[PDB]
Amino acid sequence: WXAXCPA
Amino acid sequence: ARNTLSSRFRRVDIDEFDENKFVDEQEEAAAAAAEPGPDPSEVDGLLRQGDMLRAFHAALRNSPVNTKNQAVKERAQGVVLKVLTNFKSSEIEQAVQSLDRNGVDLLMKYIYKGFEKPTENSSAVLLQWHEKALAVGGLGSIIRVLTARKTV
Amino acid sequence: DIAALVVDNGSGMCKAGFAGDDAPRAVFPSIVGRPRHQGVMVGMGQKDSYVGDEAQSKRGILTLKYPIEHGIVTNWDDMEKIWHHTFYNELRVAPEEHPVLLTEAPLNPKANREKMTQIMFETFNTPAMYVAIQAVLSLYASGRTTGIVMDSGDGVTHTVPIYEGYALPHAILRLDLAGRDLTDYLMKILTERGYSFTTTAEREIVRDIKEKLCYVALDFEQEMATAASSSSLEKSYELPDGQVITIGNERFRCPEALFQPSFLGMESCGIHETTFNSIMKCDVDIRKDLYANTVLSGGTTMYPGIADRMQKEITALAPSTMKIKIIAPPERKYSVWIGGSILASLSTFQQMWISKQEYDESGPSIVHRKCF
Amino acid sequence: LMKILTERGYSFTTTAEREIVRDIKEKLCYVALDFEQEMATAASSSSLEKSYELPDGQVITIGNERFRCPEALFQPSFLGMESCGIHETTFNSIMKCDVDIRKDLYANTVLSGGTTMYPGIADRMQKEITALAPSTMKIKIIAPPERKYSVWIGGSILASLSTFQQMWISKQEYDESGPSIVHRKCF
Amino acid sequence: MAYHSFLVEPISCHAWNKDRTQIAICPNNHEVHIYEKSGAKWTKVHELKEHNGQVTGIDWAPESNRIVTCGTDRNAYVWTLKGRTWKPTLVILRINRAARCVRWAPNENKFAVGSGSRVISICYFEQENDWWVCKHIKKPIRSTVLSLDWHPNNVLLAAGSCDFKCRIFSAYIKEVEERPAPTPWGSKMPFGELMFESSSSCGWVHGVCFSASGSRVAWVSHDSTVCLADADKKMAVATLASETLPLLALTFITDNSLVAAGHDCFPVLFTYDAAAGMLSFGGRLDVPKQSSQRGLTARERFQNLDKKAAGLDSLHKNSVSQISVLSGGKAKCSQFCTTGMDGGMSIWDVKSLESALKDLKIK
Amino acid sequence: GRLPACVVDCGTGYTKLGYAGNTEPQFIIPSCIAIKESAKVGDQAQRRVMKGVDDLDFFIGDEAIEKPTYATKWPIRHGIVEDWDLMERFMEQVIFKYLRAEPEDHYFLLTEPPLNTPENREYTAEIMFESFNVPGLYIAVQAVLALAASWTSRQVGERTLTGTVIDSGDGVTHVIPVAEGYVIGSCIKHIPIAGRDITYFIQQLLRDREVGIPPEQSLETAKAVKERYSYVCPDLVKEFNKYDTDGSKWIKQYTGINAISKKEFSIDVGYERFLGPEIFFHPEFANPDFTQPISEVVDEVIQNCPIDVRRPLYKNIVLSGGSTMFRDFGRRLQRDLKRTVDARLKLSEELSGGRLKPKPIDVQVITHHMQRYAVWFGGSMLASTPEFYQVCHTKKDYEEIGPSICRHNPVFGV
Amino acid sequence: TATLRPYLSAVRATLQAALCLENFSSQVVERHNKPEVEVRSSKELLLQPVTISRNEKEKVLIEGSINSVRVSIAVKQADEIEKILCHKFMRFMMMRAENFFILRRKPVEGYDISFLITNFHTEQMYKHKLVDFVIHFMEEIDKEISEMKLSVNARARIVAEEFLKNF
Amino acid sequence: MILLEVNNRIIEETLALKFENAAAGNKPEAVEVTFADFDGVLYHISNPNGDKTKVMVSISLKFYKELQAHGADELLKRVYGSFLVNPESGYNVSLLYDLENLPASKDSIVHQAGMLKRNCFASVFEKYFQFQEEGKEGENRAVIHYRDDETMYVESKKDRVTVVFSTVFKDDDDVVIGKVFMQEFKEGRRASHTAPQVLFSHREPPLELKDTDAAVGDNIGYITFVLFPRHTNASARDNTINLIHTFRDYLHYHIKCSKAYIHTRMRAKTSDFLKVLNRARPDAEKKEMKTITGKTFSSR
Ligand SMILES: Nc1ncnc2c1ncn2[C@@H]1O[C@H](COP(=O)(O)OP(=O)(O)O)[C@@H](O)[C@H]1O
Ligand SMILES: Nc1ncnc2c1ncn2[C@@H]1O[C@H](COP(=O)(O)OP(=O)(O)O)[C@@H](O)[C@H]1O
Ligand SMILES: [Mg+2]
Ligand SMILES: [Mg+2]
Repeated sequence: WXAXCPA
Repeated sequence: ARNTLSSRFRRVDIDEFDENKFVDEQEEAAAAAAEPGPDPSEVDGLLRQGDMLRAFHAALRNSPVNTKNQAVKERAQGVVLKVLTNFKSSEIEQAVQSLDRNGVDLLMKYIYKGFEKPTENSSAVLLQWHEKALAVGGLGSIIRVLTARKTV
Repeated sequence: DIAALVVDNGSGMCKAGFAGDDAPRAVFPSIVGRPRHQGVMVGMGQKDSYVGDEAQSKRGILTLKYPIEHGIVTNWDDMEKIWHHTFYNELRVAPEEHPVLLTEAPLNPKANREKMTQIMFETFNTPAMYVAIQAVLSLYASGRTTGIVMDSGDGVTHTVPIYEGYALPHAILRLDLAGRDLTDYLMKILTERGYSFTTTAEREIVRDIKEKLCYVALDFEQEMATAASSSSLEKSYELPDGQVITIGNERFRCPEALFQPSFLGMESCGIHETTFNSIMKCDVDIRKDLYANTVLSGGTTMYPGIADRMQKEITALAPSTMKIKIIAPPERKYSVWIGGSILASLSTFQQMWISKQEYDESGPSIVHRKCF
Repeated sequence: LMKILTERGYSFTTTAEREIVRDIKEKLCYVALDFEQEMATAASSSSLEKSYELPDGQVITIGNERFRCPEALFQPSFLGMESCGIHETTFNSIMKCDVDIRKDLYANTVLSGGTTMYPGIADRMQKEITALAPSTMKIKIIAPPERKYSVWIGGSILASLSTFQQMWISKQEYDESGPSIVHRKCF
Repeated sequence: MAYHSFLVEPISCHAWNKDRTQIAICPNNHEVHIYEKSGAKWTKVHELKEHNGQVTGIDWAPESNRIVTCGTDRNAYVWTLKGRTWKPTLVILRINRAARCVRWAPNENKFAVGSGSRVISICYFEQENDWWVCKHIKKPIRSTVLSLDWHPNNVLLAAGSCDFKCRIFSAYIKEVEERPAPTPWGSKMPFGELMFESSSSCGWVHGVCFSASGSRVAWVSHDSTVCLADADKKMAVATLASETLPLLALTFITDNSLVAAGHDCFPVLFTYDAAAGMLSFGGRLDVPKQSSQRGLTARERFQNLDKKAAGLDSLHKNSVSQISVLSGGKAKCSQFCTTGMDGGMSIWDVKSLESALKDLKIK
Repeated sequence: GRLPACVVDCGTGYTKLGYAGNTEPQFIIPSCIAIKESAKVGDQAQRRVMKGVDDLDFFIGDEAIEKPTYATKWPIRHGIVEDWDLMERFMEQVIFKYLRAEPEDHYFLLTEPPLNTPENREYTAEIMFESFNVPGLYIAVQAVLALAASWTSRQVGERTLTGTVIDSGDGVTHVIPVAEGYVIGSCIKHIPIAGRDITYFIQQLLRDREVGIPPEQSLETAKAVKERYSYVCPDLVKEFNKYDTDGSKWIKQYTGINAISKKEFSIDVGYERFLGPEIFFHPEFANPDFTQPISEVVDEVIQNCPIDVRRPLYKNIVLSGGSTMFRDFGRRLQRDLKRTVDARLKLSEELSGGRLKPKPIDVQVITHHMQRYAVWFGGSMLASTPEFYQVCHTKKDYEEIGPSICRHNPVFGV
Repeated sequence: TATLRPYLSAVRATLQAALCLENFSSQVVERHNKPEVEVRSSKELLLQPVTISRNEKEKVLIEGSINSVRVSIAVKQADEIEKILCHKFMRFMMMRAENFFILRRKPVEGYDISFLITNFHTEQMYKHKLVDFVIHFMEEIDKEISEMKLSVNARARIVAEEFLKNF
Repeated sequence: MILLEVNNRIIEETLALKFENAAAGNKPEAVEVTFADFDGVLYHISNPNGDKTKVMVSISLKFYKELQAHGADELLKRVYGSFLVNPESGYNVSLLYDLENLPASKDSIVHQAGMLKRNCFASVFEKYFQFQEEGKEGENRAVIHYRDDETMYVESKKDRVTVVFSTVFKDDDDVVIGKVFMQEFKEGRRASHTAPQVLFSHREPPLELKDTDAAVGDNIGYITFVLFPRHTNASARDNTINLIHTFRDYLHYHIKCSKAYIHTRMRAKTSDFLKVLNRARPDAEKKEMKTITGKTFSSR
């Protein structure tokens, strides 16, 4: 992901 | 340096006006009495009826393989292409195996003349036709296509 | 004949094939490998990067990277290479001759599918494409029109209830907890025995171990006591160098994380509670139909005895008058693709593609209007 | 060998006789498959002694020494060194590589140099590595009978390749960069 | 029976002497190389260097032991063996383009040179001046003359051309021989007459050959077709269209059977049925040989792993370009020699070939 | 409005950058490129593929010699570009970093030696027209622009359009006779012996005799010895004798700095004071293929031009390029040429019968204020006129005909 | 690939129906030996030019003769980026047209690439290997151009990241 | 070089040379140097009326009118002090250095003289930075014609500064590669946790350009930067101005280096195809060993 978690 | 004299005498190509050049003969009977080739009406009648093998054979019944007229040749080519590109992909082997050696040597010409002006799916079926006709006739058919002097 | 391509393109394993078949034509790990040394031998295979099975074979001298992470594409320069290897090397078919059917997990960034469409149209020039949700394809493969799918994909878990073909987009649940997290957890807990796996080439070995020896426990505490009291539950595996390892208690602690994310330091709830909550999110008058049509999917639900554990947990959660029936076909590993080979082959679907000219008119944002 | 030949009674001490000792080594010495068994054998019967003629008519007879010279390769504690033998060195070198390639290395061990031309060194190396490698790895010691010239033979193969013309250090390239170019053009 | 590769470059043409102990070949350059059979191996004995361009036709007169060579320098030479060296006598062809083929007459009194100047040159001797002179047959020809073969009566001459036609001219020279006897081709035979002209209009004619009795003329086309015109049947044409690549050479091993070769690299056999007037594919003469593979060394493995990151099942690895009859004449042949564009020279045998294949019957 | 055309004279040992209309090049950098090179195996076209954006990690000019961890490559050898990847990168930093020109608003005037193969011109056109997209290009011969650089230092009323230009640069020495403004191309001479051959000869001399020169600077020293203590001798053996009998005066000392430990080394400059430039009047000293002095080559050049333009060509022999900045070079050249000419004239008079004594042919060698960059200024003239925009190859011409538009130059006919 | 299989089979079967070449000296000039399909001097040594097309815009034109064959290939070009890349790639192929002995420094007008196989190339080099080279080019050119396109995309992304990182 | 630089090299070189010649005490020589820069800017360093003691550096820009507006010379004046004089006829801005009144530390004035174009741009741009800092909504929004067919629409609000580049490339190849280089420009915000919101559009112009004369059309691309008060504060606005100033030129530069990049891969693939052809040449049976030059070996 972009915010929260990686991906 | 550069040339300040007239060199325009080099542009004239006299070789196209030669008198010992090769001219392709044609028979006097084949030049006087032209063969109209296949009858398109019979072909459309046999196609509407729904018989594919007999329409195929009627497309290869007689061909302008002796005339010099472009219109009859183009029309016969159009009719035989209309027959070839409308078969089911399954009945091609059966139609090919129902031809003599000359039938295959002419079908290969009608194939190689259908690649030059293709449509959305004409070539995708002419390639299968070529596959079967080459399986039957071999490279000799392609060579009799290349070394022909009158195109159909 | 000319038929649409179906490319699953999961998070851990890319599966591609032709529509109208009952098995994917090509299946290979979606990894990209690049060498980390310098060749010294003249003329011996000096090429930029290996992809797919070739990378798995030569994994000793490469560093492997996964393009898709948690169901999200995080490296497009590698996803493009993956799709290129799928088209020109695995299927060996031109991309601009067949429509394509891609898959995506639900509740995903819109930029993901927008870039998917942009890549499929600008780069590969496919005449049509479509991006369907994975759980819907799994249900299509199951052969019914009502039920709750629980696609525990390798990269991502998600549940999507469907009733009479009417998906309920307010009861869909997604949990970023799947095969790769279990692989990392196994790598973390294998150190207790003394086996140390750090590099990616070793993570592949750990995945091969997980995919072979691990199993889910019907009752965790009972199995723990049994493994502690008796050395009758240990298994032996031979690494690809001759070494032999023996794993016991660890076997059922790796997949147990699915039912207890607290092991992985997550606040989330197990997949059983996820499915139960996704069911209770629906209106009451259909819940029974879901209780009796729970469907599993994904390569992470292939663990032995997972149907029993799921049924027991849900029966303990749900009321005592509803019939719980965990539908777990023995072919689930490919269901997501199988349904694809069905959906792309239907005759009432050929008007739902995203034609090339539609994209050329309306930009890549048309995927939100066409694809559900 | 010059050191251990004294205990028999022969003394080679000048740099011209070191050549004689080298000839004795490369004509008589060999590697014992089982060191202790061969020691107990040659120390209990005169069936391993060989006689060599010096370039002045003298004949010497060496027994136990024959396999004691090359044995130093497999346990340098004889020379007062701490490093491991050549077999353990090769095994360590293999074990330093990643786990996915070791099986391919075990079956492709290659010997070279004229010091690996001792009779029965391939069998010794195989028997020693097999004791250090897991019981499922197949150990192949690819020792061709042209091992002494191998380093040169590979060179002629390399310098005859087409792409090798793009790996030269051209005289022009040196005239402008001095000797520091070899570290850039040759690893 | 054997195969010998003289060089890696093509062989333009070859010729044998009377006792088939010496061969004259073209190494694909200006020189003519005469090799001699010494036991089992060949050894080059003579080099004839007078031409400016590469030779394209060599012919060896058996009875007189005189070689004739025509090349792309528009010249012809007659080599005679003086003592130990071959000395050339220049012939004035008066052509303005490259010559293509040369053939001695059966009686060795004249020879025919077909050239690319759309003429045929019938050269003979003038002992009044020691002068090699030539007359021209140029009327119905419209292209290069590719192949020649003489009638056994020393007059008629079969010529194939690039104008798709095979013709039978009359090369009667009224100053070296008597008026010839009437043949089934025609009774009027003045110099330059046209006795027969095929009806084909497709494909060039690479090779023509008269029968052993001079009553049949066969030829091969680039159209893959092999044809035979019979003179005892009102000059009737029997054609056979093959399904392989074209042919380049042919010969008459019997009065009924032909041995052709070409861009396939293996000899094939055809048969003629006079009771029906139709050719029949007798079949491939060579038995497909299995070429042994060789293990690669390390120097060659890396040499072809760096540089480049047999397919053919016959003796020749390139197309066969010339077939001659070694021993037995054309009435009952027993050995025929083939030379192709791979520098090889295959001495075949009819008995061994008929023995190896029992599905092979020679009419 | 129009912006001034960019002039880029790319020579083997030095490149002169500027905007047309000025008096001197805005930049004079070394024609070298520093790129990251390591120990790799494989072809050159294969190890040049850089992943990511690593192909822009390079420097050119003065900033490429300072870099001690980069490898310095010279793309141009003997005036002929032997490497086109490095040349394209060099051109792109020349345009986008030094000139700061937007290559779509400026006509470009590049240069070339006489015997540049046509494929080099086609590749240059492909680069400037398809990669940089210049609206027009013009590839002029190098020495013909050097003639219009001697007019700024000669008195009014004697600035002629006729003369023999001798351009001796780092990699090539060519002789071009211009008459009335028309390049007599079929008489141009071209010799690949130039400054860098002198620098190799001098370093080989120093390395056979001297000690203490750091290897990594053995070239950098042979340039400071060549462009400082070098002169021309009227006689060779007499100079060897003058150095042998009175070495205490003719032998100089050169003191340089070892740029690793900053210590100082000292060497003795002896015979290489006069043996360096002598490869101009004895080209066999550096390349055993050529054996003809430069005076004889100039005499052949002038004696091949039309007859009635031979006498003015002898009067305006203009030197150009750096390698002609050797003390008393023009003097020895003019002395040899005057010897040849006077001998020929006396022979013609003797053969005539001895009735007429013709006018002695005036021979003059013109050294001027602009020699080091005489080419570029010439370009800065040609690319500042209106007629310039009528002789360039417009972008339309390339888009229509292709790179073969740039295939012809005034050295060969048709 | 497997979508070009019948098209490539037809092209290969037409290639070894031509390429049956022979030595031939010119007729319209004294001693020159020139490829008869390039000069087009004599109309009797020229076979029919056969076209093999997979669709409207991908084709092979084969022009035979007695001592030469000219094979022109019109490659697939889907959009403008593929057109630019195909042009540049064919151009970088022409640049080395003496290492490719059967290549042609300029393509026939209307076609993307052109090979010219005379008789010396079939006498001094393997014929079936030349056929294999042509068919391998036709197999792999689309794949290589697609990889070029992906490389351009990656370069664009890296440039964007290198700019937007400094803010 | 990845990022384009903002300082001109010719100005710095010429002025440093003149200042070294003046500081050493040599008599001043004439100077007349005209040149150009990116975006059609024209520089001219000369002497006023043959006065060899004064050097005047003049610059002609494309945003001619936006710099003449009131308040568009605050930065220029602030940075250049007494060097700023009346423009030379035909040019737009002009500095005048007296070679006899040069202050000490001649490096600073030359470092600020090489950035004349950057300072003329930042002077007409900090107006909106201030309009946003002072907490006023609806301040003046304009269109800087920084080129001749492309525009930069600047707008300042209470909480942001919107910059919309309307850009179009001249060559067809450049247009085709620029479509890609601009489509892939939103994938840059994954390289930093703090990057201005970037929006790309070529279907239709944004709603900011519906009351203004910024260049619009069906061949133009629109790139919108939304600079927030963390990119336009009084400490990080220099970098922001540099980047917004050199954005278009940087994109053009990298579009033109993409081709020299692709050429290497094309050469590699050409060699790879040559290696497939090489399987047709029959390996020789014996080769004659030659020398580095190519002459006969002359020995075994
Ligand atoms: N029989 C099995 N038991 C346990 N885990 C498995 C089994 N088979 C596969 N897996 C794991 O599950 C994942 C396979 O899921 P898959 O169907 O490939 O979905 P995706 O396409 O998202 O990878 C892999 O990460 C693999 O390690
Ligand atoms: N004053 C000088 N004396 C002798 N040689 C010089 C002098 N100046 C330059 N050179 C030599 O000339 C070459 C550079 O001159 P230049 O005209 O720039 O050549 P190019 O233009 O081909 O680079 C260098 O090799 C340098 O050593
Ligand atoms: Mg999946
Ligand atoms: Mg120069």
